[PDB]
Amino acid sequence: SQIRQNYSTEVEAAVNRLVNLYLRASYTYLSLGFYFDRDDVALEGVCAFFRELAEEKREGAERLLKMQNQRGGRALFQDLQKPSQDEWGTTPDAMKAAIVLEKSLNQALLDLHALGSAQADPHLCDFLESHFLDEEVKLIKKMGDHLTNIQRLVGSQAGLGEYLFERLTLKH
Amino acid sequence: SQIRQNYSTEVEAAVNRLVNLYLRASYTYLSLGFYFDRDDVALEGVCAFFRELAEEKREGAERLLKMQNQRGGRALFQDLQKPSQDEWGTTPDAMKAAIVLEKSLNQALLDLHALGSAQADPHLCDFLESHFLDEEVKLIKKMGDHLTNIQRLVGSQAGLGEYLFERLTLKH
Amino acid sequence: SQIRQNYSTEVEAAVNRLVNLYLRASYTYLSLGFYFDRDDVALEGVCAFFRELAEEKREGAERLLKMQNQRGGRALFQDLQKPSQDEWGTTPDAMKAAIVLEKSLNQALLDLHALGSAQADPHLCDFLESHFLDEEVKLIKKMGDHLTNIQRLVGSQAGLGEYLFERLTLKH
Amino acid sequence: SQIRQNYSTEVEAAVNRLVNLYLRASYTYLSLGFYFDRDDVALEGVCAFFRELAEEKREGAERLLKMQNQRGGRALFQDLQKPSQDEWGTTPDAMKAAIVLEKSLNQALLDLHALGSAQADPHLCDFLESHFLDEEVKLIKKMGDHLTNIQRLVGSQAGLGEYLFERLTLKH
Ligand SMILES: [Pd+2]
Ligand SMILES: [Pd+2]
Ligand SMILES: [Pd+2]
Ligand SMILES: [Pd+2]
Ligand SMILES: [Pd+2]
Ligand SMILES: [Pd+2]
Ligand SMILES: [Pd+2]
Ligand SMILES: [Pd+2]
Ligand SMILES: [Pd+2]
Ligand SMILES: [Pd+2]
Ligand SMILES: [Pd+2]
Ligand SMILES: [Pd+2]
Ligand SMILES: [Pd+2]
Ligand SMILES: [Pd+2]
Ligand SMILES: [Pd+2]
Ligand SMILES: [Pd+2]
Ligand SMILES: [Pd+2]
Ligand SMILES: [Pd+2]
Ligand SMILES: [Pd+2]
Ligand SMILES: [Pd+2]
Ligand SMILES: [Pd+2]
Ligand SMILES: [Pd+2]
Ligand SMILES: [Pd+2]
Ligand SMILES: [Pd+2]
Ligand SMILES: [Pd+2]
Ligand SMILES: [Pd+2]
Ligand SMILES: [Pd+2]
Ligand SMILES: [Pd+2]
Ligand SMILES: [Pd+2]
Ligand SMILES: [Pd+2]
Ligand SMILES: [Pd+2]
Ligand SMILES: [Pd+2]
Repeated sequence: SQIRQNYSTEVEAAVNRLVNLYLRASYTYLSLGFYFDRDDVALEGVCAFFRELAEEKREGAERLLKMQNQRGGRALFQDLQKPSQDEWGTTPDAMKAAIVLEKSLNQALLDLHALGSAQADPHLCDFLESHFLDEEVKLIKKMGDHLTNIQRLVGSQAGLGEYLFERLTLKH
Repeated sequence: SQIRQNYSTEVEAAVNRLVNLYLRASYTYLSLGFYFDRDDVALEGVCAFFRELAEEKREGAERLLKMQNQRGGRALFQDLQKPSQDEWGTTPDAMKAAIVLEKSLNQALLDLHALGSAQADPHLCDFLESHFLDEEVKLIKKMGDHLTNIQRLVGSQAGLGEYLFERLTLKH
Repeated sequence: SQIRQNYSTEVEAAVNRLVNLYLRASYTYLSLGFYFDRDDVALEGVCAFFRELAEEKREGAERLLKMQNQRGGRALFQDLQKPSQDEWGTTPDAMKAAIVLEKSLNQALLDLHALGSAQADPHLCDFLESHFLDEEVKLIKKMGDHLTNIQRLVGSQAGLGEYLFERLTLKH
Repeated sequence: SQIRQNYSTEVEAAVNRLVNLYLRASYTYLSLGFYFDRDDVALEGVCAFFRELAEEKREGAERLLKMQNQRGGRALFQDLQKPSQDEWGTTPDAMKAAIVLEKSLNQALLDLHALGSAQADPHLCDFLESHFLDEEVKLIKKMGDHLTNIQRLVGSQAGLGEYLFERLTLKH
């Protein structure tokens, strides 16, 4: 009331937690991007890749929040923890951290989906599938591809490999 | 036969009942629209809003019927009950009636979805989600927004509020 | 080294703190925007106003971070505190909170400027002036104008006033 | 007289010295560019990079000279010392020399700025900031980025690294 229908308090809470996770991921990507722009790191294509991901994660959080309002739920925001590292190592280190991060979001989506199914909320299930689950699978595949490529490159002409990957994959 | 597959008689019947509900809702909106065009009511933006909804509900019924034929089911039509009122009061009265009506359609969709799930008809589930459930949530949110706005306006310069809402929200 | 010149550790730290403040302000505006989109609040022009400000504050933080890298400093991120409220009251309440927030950013800029001057960092001084100080003054004037208008409107036909301001100022 | 106002003889002299430094830097870049075009060096992208910088430094000197005339001061030219080397080594050697050179110009700008501040010449301060200090910071960041990239590349497939950097960064 006035609009809320078939929308459990459990799903509402889980949506707010998922928003926090997406915003945390956005923040992590922000840090990753600026790290690669340091004068002693200087890989612009890596910066650009992570900046784009920062945007995508913020967009995901905003989509969740709009959905929360559309269903008559109430957005509740919590502190956003700072990212897990201050310095992110080399390109393969960063790509590995990103995959870990996306898999964690993907698992949260799956957990929310199960909740929605358990709550007989078929509409949430359809909202998650068409707007989040498919994007995560595609993203994780791209990241895995990138990691395989960078790993193949840095074994074992590491500096050269890192430069070529940035120039010929990421700057493309 | 020749085409019907995984399509229960229970789902077929429920689809025919849902068509009747959508057509009844279309009829209700038709009445709502013409009521607002009465010379002693005269709120054209309210008429236009309800006319559009009459169209949307008829389109929903037609989509259901096409789906029924696509699955090899058989459309069966019943009497369409006249709308619940002959006169619809003020704008907030009408908006309230519309929300009640849409929530009832939404609940029928959810009930059909449960049936489809219980009948292991995963394709129906996907047809309902992508084409009906999402539209209902969006519509009900817009209606709730409209009701909040009109309520804020008519407490307590009612005539003035009703005119402004029609001019600046509905005629937009 | 390799590039850092005339860039004190004090200024570097103050820049990182200012980034945190800008990102916190962005988060606050995010919350403000979604609050106004609640079905029981429903003022889209107010949502849009705060969404734009969320974007502007994130852009400010990003400009500071790029500057930090350009000077050879190192970005360090901290936890982002959640916004001061979960519910933001009426339009004038929200506008008041926004002015308080911007004045706080403005004062942080002035404090950083003083630091830069004290550190004989004339280039920072010029970066802050041309890219942050002028924007804050303009923004605060717009906010003050909005607050004066909304205050004039809600004394004392509050609901009506709030609607008109959203329609005729914010939706413009 | 007829126009000179708030323009000290100390600032006038310092401006003439800064012109000499900018023109010397232009000359150094001229030499750097032609060195990379030697048939036994043959890195056209490196030549082009330094040619552009030669142009930028001459433009800076000309801007200073126009400013000197605008303020009613008198341009005085001195001998331009030849560049510090006749042969410039490899790409990282040259990039290092360029950074040393730009940092020296940057420090001269900062020294002139301090003078201007000490002379209560707020207009000079604004001329230097908006037209010279910002450009130097941006330039030095680009140079530092280039040096980090080339260093990463030439450790330790030096010839290969030098070619790739010229083709994929400088020729871009
Ligand atoms: Pd509600
Ligand atoms: Pd960057
Ligand atoms: Pd970048
Ligand atoms: Pd970037
Ligand atoms: Pd939804
Ligand atoms: Pd499901
Ligand atoms: Pd699902
Ligand atoms: Pd490119
Ligand atoms: Pd058949
Ligand atoms: Pd009509
Ligand atoms: Pd009409
Ligand atoms: Pd009409
Ligand atoms: Pd179908
Ligand atoms: Pd299903
Ligand atoms: Pd379904
Ligand atoms: Pd009109
Ligand atoms: Pd450095
Ligand atoms: Pd919104
Ligand atoms: Pd909105
Ligand atoms: Pd909005
Ligand atoms: Pd700067
Ligand atoms: Pd200053
Ligand atoms: Pd300043
Ligand atoms: Pd408009
Ligand atoms: Pd003169
Ligand atoms: Pd050349
Ligand atoms: Pd050349
Ligand atoms: Pd050239
Ligand atoms: Pd001047
Ligand atoms: Pd000054
Ligand atoms: Pd200055
Ligand atoms: Pd080319």
